[PDB]
Amino acid sequence: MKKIPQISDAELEVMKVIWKHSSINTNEVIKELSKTSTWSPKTIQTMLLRLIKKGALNHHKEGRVFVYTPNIDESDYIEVKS
DNA sequence: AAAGTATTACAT
DNA sequence: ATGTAATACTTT
Repeated sequence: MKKIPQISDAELEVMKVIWKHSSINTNEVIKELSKTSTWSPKTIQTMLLRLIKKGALNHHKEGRVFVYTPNIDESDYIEVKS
């Protein structure tokens, strides 16, 4: 069992907010990420979109509005030792 | 239509 | 994967 998405500083930071919530919808994601980190609504989206494109996260259009669901669970950033 | 929340593309 | 941008759908 290894890490699928390549984690970084900005990569992990957003995951934390998604994991804080059960899953997350763009308003909760942006609303949180914008207050915590610099990143504007534009800036925020790459960490979501590219991750999804490469398999880190997965989006789903749920009944009301959409939910971004963590496509990773076992890994959830494998911080290797020096 | 406005405001808010969702969705994907382009450039780096 | 990261930063930045554009556009659509949903609810009000």
